[PDB]
Amino acid sequence: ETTALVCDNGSGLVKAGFAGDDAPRAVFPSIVGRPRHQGVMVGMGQKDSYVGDEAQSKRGILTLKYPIEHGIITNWDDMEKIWHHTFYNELRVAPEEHPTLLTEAPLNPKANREKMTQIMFETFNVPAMYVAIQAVLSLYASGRTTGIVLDSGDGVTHNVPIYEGYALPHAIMRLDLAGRDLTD
Amino acid sequence: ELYTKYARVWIPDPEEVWKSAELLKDYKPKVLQLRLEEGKDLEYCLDPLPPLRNPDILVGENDLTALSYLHEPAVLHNLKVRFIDSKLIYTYCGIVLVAINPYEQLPIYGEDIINAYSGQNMGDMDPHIFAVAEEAYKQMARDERNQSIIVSGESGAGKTVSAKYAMRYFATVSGSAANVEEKVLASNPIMESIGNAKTTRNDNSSRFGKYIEIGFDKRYRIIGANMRTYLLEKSRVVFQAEEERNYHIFYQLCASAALPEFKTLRLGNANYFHYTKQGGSPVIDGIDDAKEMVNTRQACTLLGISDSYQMGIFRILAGILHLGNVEFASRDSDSCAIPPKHDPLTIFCDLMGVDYEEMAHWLCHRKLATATETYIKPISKLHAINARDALAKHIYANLFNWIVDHVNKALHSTVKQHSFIGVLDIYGFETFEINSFEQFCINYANEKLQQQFNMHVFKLEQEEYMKEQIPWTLIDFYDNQPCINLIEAKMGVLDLLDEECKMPKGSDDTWAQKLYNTHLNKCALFEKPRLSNKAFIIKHFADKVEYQCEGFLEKNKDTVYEEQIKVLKSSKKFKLLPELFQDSKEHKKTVGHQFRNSLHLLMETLNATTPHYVRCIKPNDFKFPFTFDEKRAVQQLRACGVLETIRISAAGFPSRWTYQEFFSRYRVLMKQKDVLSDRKQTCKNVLEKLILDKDKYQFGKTKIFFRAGQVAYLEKIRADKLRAACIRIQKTIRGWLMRKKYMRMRR
Ligand SMILES: [Mg+2]
Repeated sequence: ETTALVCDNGSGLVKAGFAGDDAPRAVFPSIVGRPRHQGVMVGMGQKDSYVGDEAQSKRGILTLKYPIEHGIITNWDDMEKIWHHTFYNELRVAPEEHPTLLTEAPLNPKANREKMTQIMFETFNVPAMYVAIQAVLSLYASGRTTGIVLDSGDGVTHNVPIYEGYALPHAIMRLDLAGRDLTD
Repeated sequence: ELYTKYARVWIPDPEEVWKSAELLKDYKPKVLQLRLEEGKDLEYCLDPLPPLRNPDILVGENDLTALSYLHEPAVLHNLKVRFIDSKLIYTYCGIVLVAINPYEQLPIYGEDIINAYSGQNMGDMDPHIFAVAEEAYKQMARDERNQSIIVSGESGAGKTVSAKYAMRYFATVSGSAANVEEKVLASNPIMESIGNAKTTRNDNSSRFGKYIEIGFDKRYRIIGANMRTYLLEKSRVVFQAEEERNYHIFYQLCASAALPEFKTLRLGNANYFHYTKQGGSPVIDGIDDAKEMVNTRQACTLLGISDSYQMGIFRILAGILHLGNVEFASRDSDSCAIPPKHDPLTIFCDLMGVDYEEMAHWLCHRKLATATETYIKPISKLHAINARDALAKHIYANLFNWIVDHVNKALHSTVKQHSFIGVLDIYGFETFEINSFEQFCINYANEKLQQQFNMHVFKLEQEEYMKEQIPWTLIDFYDNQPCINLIEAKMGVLDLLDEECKMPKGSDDTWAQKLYNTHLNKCALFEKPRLSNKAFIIKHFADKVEYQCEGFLEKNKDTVYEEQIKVLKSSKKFKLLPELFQDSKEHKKTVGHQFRNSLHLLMETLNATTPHYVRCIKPNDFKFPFTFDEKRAVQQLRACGVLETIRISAAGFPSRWTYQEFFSRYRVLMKQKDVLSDRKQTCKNVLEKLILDKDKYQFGKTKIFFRAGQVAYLEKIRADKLRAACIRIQKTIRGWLMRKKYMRMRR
């Protein structure tokens, strides 16, 4: 079979790899750097902007933007660069070949999924796509069917109660405390 | 209708599956008057007909397709008569050869008979295993394409004797000196010791497919065999149902615990170990495991496995046994520990030459690693037991593949193999009182093989029809692909089992619920047992079989935690254990997915080849020479697919007659006006009068083709004409003779 990609955009980190692996092939910060100084040398091989481990390496020269904050994608031209880097450079796989699975915090704006979908079909030309609630996946990971899950990354924190695989939407709590506000 | 006076009929009977009867008064469109052998009338009733019987000339013929009525009691009668009264143990059905195991030695295997078959064509002779071997041996020479003989049945039926003689035939007609026969025969005790089991219903059942490739050079001198094995039932190593055993080698080893060299193995009795006590049946009556051991070691030494490797093998099997006793204590719902100074693990580490603290750590934990970072995570007592038993199944499967590679090294020859003839020995279709994942796998393999057989027969029939210039559209093709798609395809019964192995808190109950949800009303072949929610029924090729869901999931599961392999590979005490694991998803694959792949390797081996088929049947459960229990034999014939094969053949034109022999037989019905000089036109005329529906026969270039039943019809109407003529003549002679006695009395 063609295995599907799993790409947990999260915030602050991108976690990506193939379905059925036990840990991701790709873990790099979801960060885009642009150079702010005047470049002085000539013939240097200057490059417009850097994604991920590059922007981390050269960070002293750069301005670093996170395109996702509080689990909302706020700049699509950055984000599409991050996906492009994920598929082509880091996984080294053409996404037109096989499906992709994406993860999102609950209760965030409705248009975020529509834009993610539109970009995945139009530009990346993925054959099929799905988006899945992160806190549901944390139960699949911890081997349970009944849980309440405190899932807290960069950007967003939320609680989702799940009983025997029935989610209880009225009880879903979302909170905007996160690693970035502990950092600030 | 032609249920007439003195029509014979078969009637079903509890004690012998069918009894002969004779229809005592004509049928006319509710109840039949039947004369029985036991009593002159006992009466039989017809429901909202009895199977009619073939005429006496046809019964006893060399080929069951020569019969005009094709059905269970006529087949059973022909095999019974040929076996009991003529002591012919070999019979033909279509392409298949049926071998009825006599439990007695016979002169028929002599070298003069080997010469008598050499160079013949297939139909020229009464059937014999040498005639299949010869057909293969000629086709291998006539064409590049390779050949297989496939032998199917229960293991008791004597497939090994068939393969033995097929090799003796190949050796003799090749004129070869070489020495393959002795080595292949001397391999059997080890392959039976490792690969062979005692089931609920048979002792020394074989639980894998063994393929012996007899290699030939460009001149058809023999070159020495390559052995392959497929379909090994790995799950038996760790689980047994009531009064089963696992592979005999464990009981042979435990029986040998007194021998001096096995002192250090610290063995117990065979019920001391968790991987052998579960069946509750340590002793087979009539076998000394303690002595089969010695025959195994002799077979090893004849294949030249050194004494060092033999003690390595038995050291590893004592390893597996002591491993199985290791008993985890749950610390917590999400953690476990091995108790302090646990004795089975101590003896296992002493055997395998590993640090106790590393094995004790890695059995209870597993390692995750991303490229940047790695985490050591504890695992539940359930997962710890599944891991231990997956490691034991992996050590066993590797040891098996290693012993088979040393067999191959002893059997190979340096000459470049130009071509080969394969002998595949495999189990038949299997069905028990209690029915389980082992049988589900066996029945899936037998579905695949029966599909291949139907492919082959259909192809050779399209060839024969184009030989006889008959339109192909008349032969219908019967296809079991809707049943294979029920099992192997996506959302199939295997796919939902692998999907249940990894869904959280999966269980045999919720697997069964997924089965019902997916298939219950959607498929013609899947059914639910009326009174249960924990079983399902597959309408297999040979029969409906009810499988019970309890404990598939625990049998289905393999995952070997790679760090346990990486501990064992580090051993430095003895040579064999590092040797075993020389060459991942392979560790991740479940048992069912491994089996599915091994079966794909088997089918892609046989599809490269031209099949020839044998069937072995066991006539009686008690090994009486030349006795034939109808109740057993019917079951064996169903299990071998012979009956559904015959049912498929009866749909076609089974009965094929040469124009001149037809004319010889039926000139009695033919007016001396009407026989022409032209036989083909003569027969076309006669038959088109005698049987008004033209759909019952076809006029091939060389043969008449009849549907099932019509040759019996022609024989009946011939007999009726001959009887009316005889009555008229003989009554006239009676009246003449008594008229002369009147003239004597007047004188
Ligand atoms: Mg996250």
